[PDB]
Amino acid sequence: NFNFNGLTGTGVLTESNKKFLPFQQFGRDIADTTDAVRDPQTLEILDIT
Amino acid sequence: IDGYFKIYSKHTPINLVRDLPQGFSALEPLVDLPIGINITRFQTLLALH
Repeated sequence: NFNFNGLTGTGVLTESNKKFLPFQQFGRDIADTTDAVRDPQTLEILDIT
Repeated sequence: IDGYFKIYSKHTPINLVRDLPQGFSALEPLVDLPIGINITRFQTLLALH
């Protein structure tokens, strides 16, 4: 049950190959639902599920 | 606006004498900066010798 920089959500955090633009914060999906996130303390692209 | 004045950029080849082609130009945000203060107007800058 995760909170990232105030973003809260509950999911399965995994490694992911999708590549953000640097300034970006949340990845999303067709449903606007949160999909991918970036770990602030070390930048890495985490999926959700 | 919303405290973020964001800059975008691109670099493209053009063979035409002056004006622009029919192609699409995608501009990524360079930096999203806390600016806050509004600007009434502007002018460009130059390099002469």
